[PDB]
Amino acid sequence: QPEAQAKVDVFREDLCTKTENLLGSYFPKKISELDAFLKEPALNEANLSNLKAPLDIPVPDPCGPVNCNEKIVVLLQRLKPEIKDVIEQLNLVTTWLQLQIPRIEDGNNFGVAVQEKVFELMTSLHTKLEGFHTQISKYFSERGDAVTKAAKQPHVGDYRQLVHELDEAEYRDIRLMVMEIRNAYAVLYDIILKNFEKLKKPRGETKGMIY
Amino acid sequence: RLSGEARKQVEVFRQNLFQEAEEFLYRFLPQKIIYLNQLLQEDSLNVADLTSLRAPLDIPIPDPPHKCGFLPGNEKVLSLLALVKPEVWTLKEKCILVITWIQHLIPKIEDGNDFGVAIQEKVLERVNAVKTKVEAFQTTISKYFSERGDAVAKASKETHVMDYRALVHERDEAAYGELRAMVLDLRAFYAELYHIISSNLEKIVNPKGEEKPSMY
Amino acid sequence: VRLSGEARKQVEVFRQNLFQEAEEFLYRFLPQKIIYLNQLLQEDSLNVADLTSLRAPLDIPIPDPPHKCGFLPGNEKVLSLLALVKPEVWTLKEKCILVITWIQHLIPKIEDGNDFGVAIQEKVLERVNAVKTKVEAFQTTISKYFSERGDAVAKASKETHVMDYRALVHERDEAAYGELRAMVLDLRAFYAELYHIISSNLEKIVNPKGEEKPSMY
Amino acid sequence: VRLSGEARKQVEVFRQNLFQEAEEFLYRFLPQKIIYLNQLLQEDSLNVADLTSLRAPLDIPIPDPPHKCGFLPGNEKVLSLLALVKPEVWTLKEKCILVITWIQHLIPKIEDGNDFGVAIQEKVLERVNAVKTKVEAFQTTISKYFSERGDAVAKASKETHVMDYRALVHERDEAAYGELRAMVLDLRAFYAELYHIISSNLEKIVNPKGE
Amino acid sequence: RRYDSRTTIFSPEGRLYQVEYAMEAIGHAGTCLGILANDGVLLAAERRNIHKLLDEVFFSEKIYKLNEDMACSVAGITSDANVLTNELRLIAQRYLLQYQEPIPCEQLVTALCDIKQAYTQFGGKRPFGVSLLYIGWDKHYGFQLYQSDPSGNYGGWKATCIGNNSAAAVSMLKQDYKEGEMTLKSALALAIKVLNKTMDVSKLSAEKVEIATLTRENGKTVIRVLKQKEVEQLIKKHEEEEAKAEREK
Amino acid sequence: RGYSFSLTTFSPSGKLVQIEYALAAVAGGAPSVGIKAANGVVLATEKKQKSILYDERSVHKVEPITKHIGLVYSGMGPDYRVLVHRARKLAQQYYLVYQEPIPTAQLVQRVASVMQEYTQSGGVRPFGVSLLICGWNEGRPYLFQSDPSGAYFAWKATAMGKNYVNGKTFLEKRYNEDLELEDAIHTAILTLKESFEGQMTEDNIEVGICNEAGFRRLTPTEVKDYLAA
Amino acid sequence: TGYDLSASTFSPDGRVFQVEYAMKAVENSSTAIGIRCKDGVVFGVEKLVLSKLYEEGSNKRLFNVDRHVGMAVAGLLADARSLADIAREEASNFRSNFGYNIPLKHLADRVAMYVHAYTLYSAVRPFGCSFMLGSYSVNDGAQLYMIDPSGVSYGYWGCAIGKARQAAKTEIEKLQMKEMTCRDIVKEVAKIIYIVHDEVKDKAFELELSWVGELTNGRHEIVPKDIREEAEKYAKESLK
Amino acid sequence: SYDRAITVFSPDGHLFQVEYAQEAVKKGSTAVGVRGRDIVVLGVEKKSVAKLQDERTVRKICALDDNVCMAFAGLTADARIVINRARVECQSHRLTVEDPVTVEYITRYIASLKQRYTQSNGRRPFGISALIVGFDFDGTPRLYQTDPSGTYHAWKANAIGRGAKSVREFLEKNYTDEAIETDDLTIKLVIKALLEVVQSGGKNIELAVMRRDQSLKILNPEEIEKYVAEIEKEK
Amino acid sequence: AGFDRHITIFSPEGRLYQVEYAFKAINQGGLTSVAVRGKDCAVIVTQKKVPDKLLDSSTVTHLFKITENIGCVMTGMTADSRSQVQRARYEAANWKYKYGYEIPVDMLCKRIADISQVYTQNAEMRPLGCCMILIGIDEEQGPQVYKCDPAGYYCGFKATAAGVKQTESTSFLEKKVKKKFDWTFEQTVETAITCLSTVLSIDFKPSEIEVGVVTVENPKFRILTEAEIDAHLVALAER
Repeated sequence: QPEAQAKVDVFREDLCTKTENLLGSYFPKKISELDAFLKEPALNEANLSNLKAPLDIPVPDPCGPVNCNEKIVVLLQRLKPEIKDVIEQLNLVTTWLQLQIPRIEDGNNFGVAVQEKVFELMTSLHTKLEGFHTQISKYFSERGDAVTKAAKQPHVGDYRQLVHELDEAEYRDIRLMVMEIRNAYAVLYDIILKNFEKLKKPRGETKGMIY
Repeated sequence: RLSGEARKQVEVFRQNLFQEAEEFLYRFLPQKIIYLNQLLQEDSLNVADLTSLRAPLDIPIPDPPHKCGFLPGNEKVLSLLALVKPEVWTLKEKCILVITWIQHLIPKIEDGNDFGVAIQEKVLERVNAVKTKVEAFQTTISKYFSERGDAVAKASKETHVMDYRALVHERDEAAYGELRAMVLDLRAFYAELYHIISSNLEKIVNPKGEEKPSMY
Repeated sequence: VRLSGEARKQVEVFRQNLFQEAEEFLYRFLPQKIIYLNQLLQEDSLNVADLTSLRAPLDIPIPDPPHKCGFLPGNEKVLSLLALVKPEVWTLKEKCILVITWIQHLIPKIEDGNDFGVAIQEKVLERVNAVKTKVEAFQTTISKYFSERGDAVAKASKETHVMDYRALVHERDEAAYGELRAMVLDLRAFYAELYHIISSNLEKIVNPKGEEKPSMY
Repeated sequence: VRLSGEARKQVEVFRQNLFQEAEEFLYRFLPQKIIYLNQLLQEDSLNVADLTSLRAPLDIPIPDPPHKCGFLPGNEKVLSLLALVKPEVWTLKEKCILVITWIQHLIPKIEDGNDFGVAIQEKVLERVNAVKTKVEAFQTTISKYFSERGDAVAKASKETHVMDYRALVHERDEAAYGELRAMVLDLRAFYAELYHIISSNLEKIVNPKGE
Repeated sequence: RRYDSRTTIFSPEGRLYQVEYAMEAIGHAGTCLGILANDGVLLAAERRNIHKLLDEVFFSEKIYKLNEDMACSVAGITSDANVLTNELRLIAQRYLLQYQEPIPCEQLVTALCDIKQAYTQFGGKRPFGVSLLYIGWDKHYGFQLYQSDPSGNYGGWKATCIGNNSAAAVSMLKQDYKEGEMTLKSALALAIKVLNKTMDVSKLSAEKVEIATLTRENGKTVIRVLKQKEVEQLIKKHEEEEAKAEREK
Repeated sequence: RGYSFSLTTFSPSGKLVQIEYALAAVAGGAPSVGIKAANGVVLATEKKQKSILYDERSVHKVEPITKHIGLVYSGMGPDYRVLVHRARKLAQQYYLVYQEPIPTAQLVQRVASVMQEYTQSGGVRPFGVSLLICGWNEGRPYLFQSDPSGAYFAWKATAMGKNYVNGKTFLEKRYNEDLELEDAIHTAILTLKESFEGQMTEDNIEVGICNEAGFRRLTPTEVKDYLAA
Repeated sequence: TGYDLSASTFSPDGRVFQVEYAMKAVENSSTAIGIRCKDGVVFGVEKLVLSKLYEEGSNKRLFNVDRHVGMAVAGLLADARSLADIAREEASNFRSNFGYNIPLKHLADRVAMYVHAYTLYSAVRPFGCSFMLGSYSVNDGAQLYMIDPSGVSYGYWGCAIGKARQAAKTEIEKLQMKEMTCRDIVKEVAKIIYIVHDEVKDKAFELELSWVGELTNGRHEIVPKDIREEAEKYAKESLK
Repeated sequence: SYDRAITVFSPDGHLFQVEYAQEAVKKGSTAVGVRGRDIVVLGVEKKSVAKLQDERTVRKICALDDNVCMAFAGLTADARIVINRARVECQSHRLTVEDPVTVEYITRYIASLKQRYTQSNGRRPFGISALIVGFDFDGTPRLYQTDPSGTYHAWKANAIGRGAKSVREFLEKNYTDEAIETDDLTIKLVIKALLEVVQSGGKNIELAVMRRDQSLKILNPEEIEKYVAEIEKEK
Repeated sequence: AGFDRHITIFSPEGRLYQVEYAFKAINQGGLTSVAVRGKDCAVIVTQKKVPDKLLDSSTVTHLFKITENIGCVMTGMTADSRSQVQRARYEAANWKYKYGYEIPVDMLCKRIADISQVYTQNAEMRPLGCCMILIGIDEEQGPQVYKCDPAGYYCGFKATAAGVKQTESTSFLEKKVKKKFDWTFEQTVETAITCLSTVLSIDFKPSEIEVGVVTVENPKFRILTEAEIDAHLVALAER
């Protein structure tokens, strides 16, 4: 039925335009923005003693409400949109590349292999970024469980240290996530730009006419 | 030795599967693609600032040194879930149908002239992959309620810890983002199914091909 | 090995029973089950459109902001549909076991070549083992439903103030209904796929090595 | 894809900064880290001979045969060793990310042949990823020390009758000291191995497809 | 695993898959057609090359004359086709040198088919990826149409088609062809009909087909290619007849 | 798979894929253009040189097989010379046998037969070159193409090499059968002007023409005069 | 990596690795050295005695490829004997056609080209032998040539082949062969071979020597046993 | 593993490509042969007319010489080559020894050719088995069979091709000295045997006879119709 | 892949990667050769590196004489170079025998190059991993410089280089021809030596380089002595 192909071709034309605009403008701009955030003073702090947040838990010889580290929370609040955005753009380009895959044929499988390699790196990036998204979620739960353990056992000293160390680890992980999202944008742009001819046109327009 | 009833029964099942496959491929896929595009255009899926979808939690903050009232779930995300969940189940059903149609089209096993069979297995692994992803999405949908209920119960039990309250809000935010991504990839999956099937349809329906001159 | 006449009789009895039962199953039982599952999914109960029809009351006393929970029944719709489905999944697992054993007894002596027929036998064995694993997954998830719903209602009664557990109980019921209709669809599809593959490749399955050669030896 | 002038400038500055940072890391920072880890290994605290010396005092009342627990602090020695080693760990993870993205940017367009250069590049980045996963495992163990010691101390305080929990706490401290010393040693080893591999294969890494 | 290589290995179930893969190639080729009539025999083919900037310098792109008394049309690889036609012409002229009589049609077909079988059997060379129709008149059996395949197997056909949509062509010819009742004009009309059905182009261009007829006039065979005006008249007549059949309903 | 590497192996779906790869080798070759005018036929190709150090007079991409035949190529330079020597030899054999200049159609048939002869044997590779063979015989112009496959076609005008599809579209837009060669050379240089990615000069292109006189390579001064427009 | 399987192949970085693998063959061999001085060329070989059972004057690695030239080999002895047959055939053909004794440079070139033929083709492996050739003629003078498995040929004032090539080469380097005479050079060749021989790894060796020069009237010949014994005693004395 | 080259033996010493060619023979149309006391009858099934095809071009039964004929089941082109080679050998033997070929001589030659193609790689076995019939100088009927392997065996009666197992079981049951007594009985026996495996009786069998000192006669379709009618009526 | 490892098979992009590897084999040697043409002379220079003192310096050479008036310099595998040199000498002598006059430099290059083509088309043998540069004087055309490569390309040149520093050397020479005023014999030799010394950074001594020249006055190819080479070298340093 040609109407279905017409609608799907409208969708694929929209995808091609969106992906081309993505590579042209959004990926470079986001690389710039993310390195700007990286060089910001907040993300790189000389002493994590400043990063340390107070625990108002009593110490032995019912506790007042303990609070999240505002530093970590603000850094996470600016980070999380970046993770969602990069995952969305990765999904867009992944779908675009999957649509460009040609009809399966015995010959001229080169160009299909190029798409396969680029798809492999896209899959790897997807895995790592989903891991980042999971990490942001589990940080709050781990900190909460640690402070609750501390409240249940005020005498145990190292639970305070567990809370503080979770905060410091999340800070360092946040800056590493910013670095990796930047580098993910860059490597995706580089690979697709270099291989764009085969990615867009795997088989090639050439027809031999041996027949 | 098939009975007439047995042969008629398998024949009608095969024909109904084929007609359902054609109907889905050429009608359902375009309609669902445009419909999911409309959902993505809809403002509910396009919420910009997730502080808006943050829902109030009325657990009493403890005074520095009694029972929490009914604490509701977040209306926005549960409504978005009500929107997306039928579509996910529908896609799983249709991908199962595609798998069955391809498997019925797989021919008698013979050596040689196996390229059509290879095409069939390749499209089969692709549809199985989207089956894996959609059932994973179903599992995420199911786990959201349980994890948020555990989070809010923990926050109530330990009022002093506010990390659990932040966790409840964070779970709501992650659920909204995951739901938007789910709708987006449902559209992508329908389109990819159409693309692979339409592109390789000739070999999928007729793998071995036309009967040969028969050297014998 | 030396075999008594009684031993040979017992083995031949098992063999002939397996062969005749496989023939009867694939020729007669499979079409019957295909149409039975087809009409069952065509049944109105499996095609419930408004899922709020399925959700059942949980009489958990909502906590007023500042006594006990009565017997909380299982969802009648879901348990009735499960009562329908469970015979079918166990039956399919039994029949797939029968098909596995039939093909395995048809596997010939190991030999260096003419292994294309045994390759076909191995491929159909791969498929039947795959559907066997799938039906085992169905069999475990049906129990997972009951255990999970019981835990959910216990949590909801214990923590009345949390409403997410109540929403979870309703969601478990809805997801269970979706899984069940997909399940009956898959059961019918597995019966049909077994029929198709076995019928298509029966010649090489029953006689893998093939007819006797002219014997150049 | 149409390249804006600003977009071209952004991608160019990213590539320039990345390559500059790669050269700087390989030739200036990396030997400085190797000598730093050498002297840190030479420090007396990190080569304590008798591990029973760092056995911490765990003051919980022995139950009288047939009252309350004071504050129990963590082991200052292992905490200080953690304060030393943890920056080095996260630093190596960051530099590993830098090397990975640098290599990936040096990977050329996909072509049918002359692929031994890209094979070498893939081998090197595979080793670098292995180094990164080992480093992440060190981070996991560093996080685990606090939670494990807290669980053990809490269990000993809750169940004072059982002495094996106290012995376990002391064992956790000893194992932590050993693991941290091993971390410093293998951090130095990872830095040196990265230098060796990259310096040995630099010509093909920077220029895989011949000229 | 793979019993499809080297054209000399019988696969299990005893099939030569290289020759089958070669038979797959002819299906891509431009459709060629041949019909046998009481007074003559014709060859009609679809000139698959329809590039605008191509010149019709030759006698015909697909139709070849092998001898005074026969011709052939080829579907498959053009290079192997050229080789086979050269071999055919040499075989015919060798027979004429030896016996001083024209080569019998079946004998020429049999000789080339022996070559094609030989290329299958020996290891190094590939099978000829060609299938071609032979038309000729011989004193023994009169007008004859023959088909050959890459396998080296040939048969005699009253009417047949090779190439793309050959199954559709044969299905149409089965109902339409009247045994013992055809004349060259009716066969030409049938050829135009089946070509219009098979060819994707809605209107047969009359530059997208080449038709040649073999007839015996004054005791000498004449192989003639219908000129563009003649085939234009034929398609006009077919369009008029089909429209009138349409107009009645 | 195995079909990719072998030359005597039909792939599934019946493709001799090594030959398609040789055609891909042709496509990478430099642009070449052929236009058959009413009174002549022009062969043109770019002779872009890596450096000024190259001496243009040393080698030519346009070669005469006979007095009235000449050809140009797109693809592998060594293969071109193997077959240009073989073509000259075949033409001289024809002249010895028949004492007449060989027809262009016959020559292209023979060289295509050679090219086919190479494809069959596994020990050899196909010629990674395609040719445009132009000639004037019987007071008529001729233009032909011969591919690595061993097949030949007759073109009013065509292009090979890089961007051959776009060049062919430009030609079919610009082509008129009534063209004289004075115009046709202009059209040919324009067809190449589509695809240089450089400022064409007398050295960077090589062009030749055939007519009743015979084939000739018009000099650098001549092509400068034609380029001036 | 399938590049190293055949000699027809090239590595992606432009290396024919089968030839290098064949060059590694000779290093398995016991050492052999040849030194050229004013009077003539002296050859020496460290022929390891694998068993007492083997006869003396067997497994000879010093061959006479013509009356005026001698050949010393390291690497596979079968390939070496075959190459010696080839060289003898080349010398005989040269005499038969051109009427005089073959020049050593030309003989080295021809056998080197014969060797180089094998590196190209896939059907046949490179030779597993590296050999030295030496001659003296009053016209040409003293000439020493070495041919590797590749077919590279060069003229050496002093040369070594086999396992201990590098050590033998430094010992030869500190010799000043150009001024010296053959009857001293035999003693120094014995010294170098005794030095490079490893007593621990190699149980025992029998020094095998030859020379060509004016003292022979330009005929390659095995050393007289008295001179062999004198050189061997000198080598044992110097070894300390 | 061991099935890709003709030369290589397998463990347990099976040459499998020749077995695959013997399997290829099974695909072919059925053929049957029977030795009557004074007749040898050779019957072959016909696949289908296709309604636009000329039956004369396709003939499985062929005469090598005046006194010998063969039928084949297997690759048709290979059969054509083998038939031509055996014919030229027949005429060459008559040239060399001034005597007509014996049936065992020609089946030996055909077997030797097939064997020659099996032994060497770079050549594939002829994918045919043949049924050679003739009358020797003494006048005794002779029936021989050949296969791709190159072994040849005399048979009182045999079948080759598809359904050979079934029809030969039928023939083992039916064949006896009584049936061979009459020439018409021999023809009817082979017709019934082919009827055991064929879609339709008269249309799909091509049958021929050789008498003691007469050339091959392909029975007319009317004669075959009469014989099947006589066979059909008796049932 | 597998599209490499055999010369016959084409890549899916039709590139024949094996010959391209043979081109790398030339650079594996670590030596460079330069050839530059002049109005009345043509010169070839190349590095001469003696790995061991024991090697006779006279024997090692990359400059060979194909015939009395043609000289070549080979870069690549020494053995393949010597074999191609022998084939060139045979081709030149056979040309003289058949056609009665000395082979032109262009025809010699063409013969050697088409031989290299038969190597790069037939399966079993491998392309010779060497590059040839031929210099001679033709009466009609004056001096000539030509180069064969493993592929079969044989183009003539005003000036060229081969080896590891080919790109640097041709960049240097391209500038010098662009500022074209002339090249007499001394300036030709100086240009060659300056190109080689600049790209390598060597600052040569007479032993390290071997130079060969042809001139219209003295057509015979001659390999200059160490004294002549030092005479040219000192003149370079003085100015």
